[PDB]
Amino acid sequence: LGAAGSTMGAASMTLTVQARQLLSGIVQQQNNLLRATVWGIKQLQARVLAVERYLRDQQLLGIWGCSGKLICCTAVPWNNSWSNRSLDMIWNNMTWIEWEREIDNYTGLIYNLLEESQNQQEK
Amino acid sequence: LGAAGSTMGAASMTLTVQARQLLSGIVQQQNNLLRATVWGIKQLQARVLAVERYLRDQQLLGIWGCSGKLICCTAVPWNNSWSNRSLDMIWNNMTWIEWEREIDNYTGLIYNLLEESQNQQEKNEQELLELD
Amino acid sequence: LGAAGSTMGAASMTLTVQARQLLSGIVQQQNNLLRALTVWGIKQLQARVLAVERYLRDQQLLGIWGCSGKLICCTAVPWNNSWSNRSLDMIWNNMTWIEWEREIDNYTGLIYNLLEESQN
Amino acid sequence: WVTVYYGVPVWKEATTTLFCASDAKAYDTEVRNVWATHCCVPTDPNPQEVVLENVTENFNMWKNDMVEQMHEDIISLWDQSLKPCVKLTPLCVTLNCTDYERGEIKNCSFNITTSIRDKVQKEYALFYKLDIVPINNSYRLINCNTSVIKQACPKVSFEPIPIHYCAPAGFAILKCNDKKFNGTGPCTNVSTVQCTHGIRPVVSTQLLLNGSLAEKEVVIRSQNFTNNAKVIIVQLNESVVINCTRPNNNTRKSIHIAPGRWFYTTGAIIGDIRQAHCNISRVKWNNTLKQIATKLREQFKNKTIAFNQSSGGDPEIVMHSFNCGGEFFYCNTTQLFNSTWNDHITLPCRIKQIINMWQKVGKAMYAPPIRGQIRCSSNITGLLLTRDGGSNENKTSETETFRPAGGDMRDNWRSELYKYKVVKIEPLGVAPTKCK
Amino acid sequence: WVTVYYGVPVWKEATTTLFCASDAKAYDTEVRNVWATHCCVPTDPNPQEVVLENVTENFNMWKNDMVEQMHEDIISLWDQSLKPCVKLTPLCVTLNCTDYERGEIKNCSFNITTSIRDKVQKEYALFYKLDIVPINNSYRLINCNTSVIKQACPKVSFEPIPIHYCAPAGFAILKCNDKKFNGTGPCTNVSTVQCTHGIRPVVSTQLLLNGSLAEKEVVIRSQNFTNNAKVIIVQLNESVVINCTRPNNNTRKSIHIAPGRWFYTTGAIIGDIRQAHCNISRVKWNNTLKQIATKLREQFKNKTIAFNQSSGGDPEIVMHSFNCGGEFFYCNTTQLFNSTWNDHITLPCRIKQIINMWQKVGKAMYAPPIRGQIRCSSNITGLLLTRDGGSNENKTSETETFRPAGGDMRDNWRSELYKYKVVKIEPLGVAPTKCK
Amino acid sequence: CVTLNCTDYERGEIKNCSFNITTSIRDK
Ligand SMILES: *[C@@H]1O[C@H](CO)[C@@H](O[C@@H]2O[C@H](CO)[C@@H](O[C@@H]3O[C@H](CO[C@H]4O[C@H](CO[C@H]5O[C@H](CO)[C@@H](O)[C@H](O)[C@@H]5O)[C@@H](O)[C@H](O[C@H]5O[C@H](CO)[C@@H](O)[C@H](O)[C@@H]5O)[C@@H]4O)[C@@H](O)[C@H](O[C@H]4O[C@H](CO)[C@@H](O)[C@H](O)[C@@H]4O)[C@@H]3O)[C@H](O)[C@H]2NC(C)=O)[C@H](O)[C@H]1NC(C)=O
Ligand SMILES: *[C@@H]1O[C@H](CO)[C@@H](O[C@@H]2O[C@H](CO)[C@@H](O[C@@H]3O[C@H](CO[C@H]4O[C@H](CO[C@H]5O[C@H](CO)[C@@H](O)[C@H](O)[C@@H]5O)[C@@H](O)[C@H](O[C@H]5O[C@H](CO)[C@@H](O)[C@H](O)[C@@H]5O)[C@@H]4O)[C@@H](O)[C@H](O[C@H]4O[C@H](CO)[C@@H](O)[C@H](O)[C@@H]4O)[C@@H]3O)[C@H](O)[C@H]2NC(C)=O)[C@H](O)[C@H]1NC(C)=O
Ligand SMILES: *[C@@H]1O[C@H](CO)[C@@H](O[C@@H]2O[C@H](CO)[C@@H](O[C@@H]3O[C@H](CO)[C@@H](O)[C@H](O)[C@@H]3O)[C@H](O)[C@H]2NC(C)=O)[C@H](O)[C@H]1NC(C)=O
Ligand SMILES: *[C@@H]1O[C@H](CO)[C@@H](O[C@@H]2O[C@H](CO)[C@@H](O)[C@H](O)[C@H]2NC(C)=O)[C@H](O)[C@H]1NC(C)=O
Ligand SMILES: *[C@@H]1O[C@H](CO)[C@@H](O[C@@H]2O[C@H](CO)[C@@H](O)[C@H](O)[C@H]2NC(C)=O)[C@H](O)[C@H]1NC(C)=O
Ligand SMILES: *[C@@H]1O[C@H](CO)[C@@H](O)[C@H](O)[C@H]1NC(C)=O
Ligand SMILES: *[C@@H]1O[C@H](CO)[C@@H](O)[C@H](O)[C@H]1NC(C)=O
Ligand SMILES: *[C@@H]1O[C@H](CO)[C@@H](O)[C@H](O)[C@H]1NC(C)=O
Ligand SMILES: *[C@@H]1O[C@H](CO)[C@@H](O)[C@H](O)[C@H]1NC(C)=O
Ligand SMILES: *[C@@H]1O[C@H](CO)[C@@H](O)[C@H](O)[C@H]1NC(C)=O
Ligand SMILES: *[C@@H]1O[C@H](CO)[C@@H](O)[C@H](O)[C@H]1NC(C)=O
Ligand SMILES: *[C@@H]1O[C@H](CO)[C@@H](O)[C@H](O)[C@H]1NC(C)=O
Ligand SMILES: *[C@@H]1O[C@H](CO)[C@@H](O)[C@H](O)[C@H]1NC(C)=O
Ligand SMILES: *[C@@H]1O[C@H](CO)[C@@H](O)[C@H](O)[C@H]1NC(C)=O
Ligand SMILES: *[C@@H]1O[C@H](CO)[C@@H](O)[C@H](O)[C@H]1NC(C)=O
Ligand SMILES: *[C@@H]1O[C@H](CO)[C@@H](O)[C@H](O)[C@H]1NC(C)=O
Ligand SMILES: *[C@@H]1O[C@H](CO)[C@@H](O)[C@H](O)[C@H]1NC(C)=O
Ligand SMILES: *[C@@H]1O[C@H](CO)[C@@H](O)[C@H](O)[C@H]1NC(C)=O
Ligand SMILES: *[C@@H]1O[C@H](CO)[C@@H](O)[C@H](O)[C@H]1NC(C)=O
Repeated sequence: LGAAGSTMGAASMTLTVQARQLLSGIVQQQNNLLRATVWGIKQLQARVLAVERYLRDQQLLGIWGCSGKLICCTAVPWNNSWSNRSLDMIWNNMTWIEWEREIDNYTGLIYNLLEESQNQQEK
Repeated sequence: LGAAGSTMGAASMTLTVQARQLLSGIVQQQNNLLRATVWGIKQLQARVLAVERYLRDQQLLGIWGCSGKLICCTAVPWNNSWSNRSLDMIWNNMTWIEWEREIDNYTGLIYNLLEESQNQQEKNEQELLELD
Repeated sequence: LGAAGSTMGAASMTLTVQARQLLSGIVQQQNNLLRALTVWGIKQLQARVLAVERYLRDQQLLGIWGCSGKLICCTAVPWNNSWSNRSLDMIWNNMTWIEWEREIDNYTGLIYNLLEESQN
Repeated sequence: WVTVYYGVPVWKEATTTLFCASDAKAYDTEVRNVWATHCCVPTDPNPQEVVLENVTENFNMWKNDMVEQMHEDIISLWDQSLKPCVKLTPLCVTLNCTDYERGEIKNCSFNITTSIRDKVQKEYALFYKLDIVPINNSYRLINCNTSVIKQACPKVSFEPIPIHYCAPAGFAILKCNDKKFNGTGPCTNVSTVQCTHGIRPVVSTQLLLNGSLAEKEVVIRSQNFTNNAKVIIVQLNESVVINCTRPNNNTRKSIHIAPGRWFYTTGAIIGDIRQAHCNISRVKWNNTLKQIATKLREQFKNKTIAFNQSSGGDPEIVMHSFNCGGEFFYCNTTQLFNSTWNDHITLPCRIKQIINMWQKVGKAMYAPPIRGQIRCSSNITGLLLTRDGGSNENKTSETETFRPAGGDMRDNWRSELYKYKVVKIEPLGVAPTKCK
Repeated sequence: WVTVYYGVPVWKEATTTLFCASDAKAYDTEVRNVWATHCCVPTDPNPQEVVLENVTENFNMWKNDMVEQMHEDIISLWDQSLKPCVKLTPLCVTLNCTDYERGEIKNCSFNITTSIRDKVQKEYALFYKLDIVPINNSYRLINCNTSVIKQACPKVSFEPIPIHYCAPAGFAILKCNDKKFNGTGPCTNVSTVQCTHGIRPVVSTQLLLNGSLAEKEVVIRSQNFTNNAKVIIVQLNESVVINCTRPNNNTRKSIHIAPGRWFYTTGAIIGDIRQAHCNISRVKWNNTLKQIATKLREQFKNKTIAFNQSSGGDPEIVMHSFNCGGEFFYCNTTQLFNSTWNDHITLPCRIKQIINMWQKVGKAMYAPPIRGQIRCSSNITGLLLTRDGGSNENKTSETETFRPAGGDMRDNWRSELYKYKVVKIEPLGVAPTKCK
Repeated sequence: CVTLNCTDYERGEIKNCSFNITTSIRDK
């Protein structure tokens, strides 16, 4: 689960394998069953939130029409107002961390546009 | 959020995009608002209930083969003893609420038939087709 | 959870029903609706959280195998007779299906990832 | 080829919470009975049950975890209920007693904890001899030297109601719905139920009260007849009715001992004083003896069967401990278990108020007195018996002897929960085929 | 065009609930460690570490939330542990104390009224001077006037054990492996781990005990070296070995304070009375200060450095206050830090039994005797120091004077835990491409 | 919750009461 400093191209190549490990379960197999009053309530809160995060990612991808897939090509065009950089430099000079920070303030917008454009697919 | 004073036909013309707002509301946004045994255990219980309800609906769409679908058509015929009305009365005179109430008594029958056929008889047929 | 045919439902007759899969992730909702004191309350809440977690773990595994949308899923993995075998008629006409657990839990326990990683 | 299926009807042993149940009886002022705190919706009328054809399962009742769960549920509920009630340690002071049925009732004078307002006051209360220990007529409460005695809250009922146990999602209860099941092994008419039948959480040492009845005839169900250190749990056919009375007309006093702490005690007895007793009448339990005769061959070969006396010396074990009302009876069962067979009667009863429940040494409960004239009746449904272990003899006895025995409260419930086993469902699995 | 990628290796800063981990020692000696909640998971055998090439991260030890979490966790555990133990309020009665180095240990007699019989029982015990306050030479226990004193429970050990912190699933811990990291800033050679190294939750006020060592040199870290109000954490690259003992051959007495509880005090002392002294090798200590002064000269103006003694009159600040076995030692360190750098050691100690642990005022903890001759040893791995600074005088000093410092007890953890940072993984994002 | 001896200070709207303290610390 390394190559964090690698470029987006390098890190996304074979994203799927890396993703299977990340997505083997949030807790993998229920903390690989290794872990199977206040301490108790704090842990229930932690476990519930882990479940919500899992489901939220799956739900959002499903809304966008990306299910059973890790990489999805959508109906929303890139707006240069979000970022106006050469396609090549973001993919081979920038890392994913740098990229996510670069467009962090457009996250809500892009996601909202994806839900509207992906929902409007006849269905 | 919706209307529901409209007839089934009119209301459903936008189901493609009304849906995926109701769905979104179940998991997204509220959980950002909430990032803060009176108002303790109760909130934890509320979160758990929302998850349980969500999964129930997704599981049924899955068992009936409507995976990722908002509108899905299957092989189970309508039994005319249920709401023995014309198609137009059902779709253009009645609203969704009125409709669900009229056939509330047949929900179990409909769901059992959907499970027996879709993805059940249908998947035994697929195992046979994939034998070659 | 009627389990009709749980024992000797041929094996193949069990598979014409598969109707008990709608209970573990659903009946809990009904139980909570009927209910709608930490001495019992925390333990009961833990039980609810666990039931959800177990459900999801099985769904995640079916997802990795490429079986999440199916109740019956044929994968591209040959059965390995060195673990266990008998004729298919015995397998399909007389269900127990526990003789396979030690070996399969490792064979398919590993293959689910190998299969998908090397699928194409 | 490997095919994976997700609705496979298989299961494994598992443990969990069993929710709770009640009959949703109105609380009827007072308080909700402690058992009525089990605020679970009553099992729907006509509970679901499905018979599973061809199912064989091993219902080893001696390893049944539901017994342990019921045990924990009772201990826990009682402690939570007594926890916030009045402490009686201010009453451990020396008392001056004047001895007023052979001195069973004493009139004892308090010198210290006599007034809430500051005063050198004197005060009196009546006590039963069993709770008073000698230290001229200088006495203290029996458990003060080691324990903290609390008064049960006068408003709280601990009276049993039937309670059903239910399975959480992902679990099922397998019922051994068969005839003459001996407690272990197969019973091949297994049904799955959503919940158990109701069982009243009654605790009564030697004679089990208000249980289910044997079907057809009496069964023995021991764990191992050749193991001398084992209990035999006998379920009786039909039933025996027992009538218990404490024929005394009391009054109540309320003494303010510490701020907000009131001690509820007995004031005076109106009319004559009489010994408590229980009536059993001409019971011929010869069919139990015949079941013993069937198992007699294992139990030292064919021998004369005797039940001549209750022993061990400890009243908690020796006498029948019976909960009639808010008061506890200790009855001498020697008049029932006296006869021997080849192959109205009364039990005098004593009354006790300080109960060392479940031998939780260091703590005890005080039972405040009832208003007066208590009479109750109950059904005898089973017995906890032990057999005298074999002696180091030359194999000369022609008789075997059994005695009322018990004290381990879990054996009171093994007798009802024997039909149930808890398993979890594992719907995911694979099988070989010939496809893609 | 927008393409959605899931499984993307990106993290953001986060604060979360942390998990414990510990060795499965399973001592099972009928003594539980207080660290009984430390076994939520066994220590992972063969833990992994993955170096992230070309990742630069900012670490801030002064704002580290794992340090804050450790504090909350230790306080919570202590309160849970002491909560059910016997209250010592029956002992707040007036004491009559006489002597048993003069006046260090006193023999106090008293009238205790909670004896079960509710009549006065005369009792006596030996106490150390630090726990007794004057109030005609009558005395009372030092904290009775303001708080509830509870006895630590027998069969609970408070021995520090290594504890590893682990990320919750969905989170990761980044570790700083850069050399001479120092603080508040970028770190290269960042690696990802699941669990931290073990940290022993050892509590002290001046000299840090049983910690990790610096790999190459003595390292001095501070949030601000010009702000004279900040604590300087000094990590050593070699441990100085310290021995300490309390030789009095104490024999324990037990007082029946409550029905279910016993109070433990020293009854008598056999043999001669001696001070509970500590022993530090002179050479290693002197060389350690030499190295610290050298590094301070590089950090500060390259001028003369002096180390002075403790300031203030508060025992938890001025003395070492470490926990050895079951005793609390308050050692005089003014013997140390008495030199100027321009280019065996015996420490007397006192024993105190009533501890205002964590500076809480609701309650105080009482430490029972441990039967004499207590010996322990430990490693000095670092110091908590402050620079004195001073008023704005007209260049009246060419020497920077430093003193031992203490309080807060957060630097006890920060000094080792600083290498770790918590982040959350959010593997979802988008990027431009050529698409539909 | 002990006996008070009240002397007052509409008349006795406000009661001036002499109080014996259940001792909080010293048991004297
Ligand atoms: C402990 O105390 C209990 C009381 O709490 C006491 O119980 C009695 O026990 C005796 C002996 O077993 C019973 O006697 C038998 O009665 C059989 C007939 O039962 C029916 O008729 C009863 C009387 O009817 C009158 O009253 C009714 C009132 O409503 C009226 O209509 C009628 O017209 C008539 O006037 C009736 O009470 C009984 O009711 C049942 O249901 C109620 C429901 O609420 C319940 O409360 C009752 O307890 C009872 O279950 C029913 O309708 C009779 O056939 C039988 O005789 C045959 O068998 C004997 C076996 O020995 C043979 O010898 C004989 O030759 C016959 O073949 C016998 O007479 C009596 O009914 C019980 N109940 C009462 C109230 O008295 C226990 O014995 C005490 N135990 C000890 C150890 O002390
Ligand atoms: C506080 O208390 C501690 C004790 O709790 C006390 O510790 C002593 O400290 C001194 C000074 O640091 C140590 O002395 C040094 O020892 C070096 C050799 O150490 C090894 O060999 C020891 C010898 O015994 C072995 O061999 C013999 C002969 O065959 C055999 O009979 C023995 O049974 C044994 O096998 C051995 O004891 C020692 O093991 C201890 O220490 C290790 C490491 O901490 C620990 O893991 C063990 O469990 C055990 O406790 C180890 O194996 C020696 O090289 C060194 O020499 C220096 O000086 C010479 C010049 O004289 C130079 O030429 C040389 O290069 C070095 O610079 C020195 O002699 C002593 O060993 C410690 N004692 C113990 C028991 O640990 C502290 O001093 C006390 N402090 C104060 C202030 O009082
Ligand atoms: C003070 O610091 C010193 C130096 O780090 C500590 O010494 C170390 O103690 C451990 C435990 O006894 C030694 O580990 C053992 O080594 C033997 C081989 O000799 C091996 O067989 C054992 O399984 C185990 O791994 C370690 O080697 C030793 N370090 C050195 C350099 O000698 C000392 O314990 C510390 N004191 C305190 C109180 O923590
Ligand atoms: C076991 O269950 C089966 C039904 O699943 C019962 O019914 C018979 O099953 C056999 C084996 O498949 C068939 O050949 C018969 O034709 C079935 N009977 C009928 C009337 O159709 C079977 O009786 C059950 N066995 C036991 C011991 O309970
Ligand atoms: C003792 O057993 C009797 C007989 O079984 C119980 O009384 C009746 O039980 C039958 C079922 O066998 C019911 O149909 C009747 O309605 C019951 N009658 C009454 C008055 O309850 C009786 O309740 C049991 N317990 C006691 C204390 O008598
Ligand atoms: C006990 O009560 C009797 C009542 O007759 C009285 O005479 C006697 O003095 C009392 N004893 C004490 C110790 O109070
Ligand atoms: C005990 O006897 C005395 C007379 O000696 C009487 O005044 C008192 O009321 C009696 N107490 C009780 C509880 O009956
Ligand atoms: C005290 O009681 C004993 C019997 O336990 C009796 O023998 C003795 O004489 C009594 N003493 C007095 C003074 O009444
Ligand atoms: C199995 O149980 C059902 C339900 O009680 C009963 O009707 C049936 O007769 C039983 N079958 C056998 C073989 O005992
Ligand atoms: C019961 O039998 C034993 C011998 O086994 C004998 O010692 C005892 O006295 C008898 N008790 C009664 C009440 O008959
Ligand atoms: C990336 O790593 C190389 C090789 O160690 C190093 O020379 C370079 O300076 C690093 N760049 C950054 C931004 O860390
Ligand atoms: C305190 O103890 C001494 C003996 O050591 C005794 O002489 C003195 O009277 C006692 N004082 C009080 C107030 O009890
Ligand atoms: C009484 O007070 C004087 C003056 O402080 C002191 O010397 C004397 O020792 C005191 N008495 C006792 C018993 O300590
Ligand atoms: C980075 O950390 C690893 C930890 O195993 C170490 O082996 C490696 O030498 C370190 N590299 C640098 C440049 O510090
Ligand atoms: C600690 O640092 C000093 C100064 O650089 C050095 O002389 C000494 O050898 C180092 N100690 C160890 C154990 O490496
Ligand atoms: C403490 O003084 C008392 C007298 O009040 C004496 O009996 C006791 O033995 C003394 N304690 C010790 C340990 O000498
Ligand atoms: C250490 O002992 C000296 C003795 O002269 C004293 O002045 C100093 O205050 C003591 N320090 C502490 C912290 O007790
Ligand atoms: C500590 O401060 C005092 C102040 O009076 C001074 O006399 C003494 O020399 C100082 N000691 C050191 C080591 O700086
Ligand atoms: C209350 O009464 C006391 C005497 O009991 C008196 O000293 C005090 O001044 C009174 N308080 C007021 C407010 O008058």
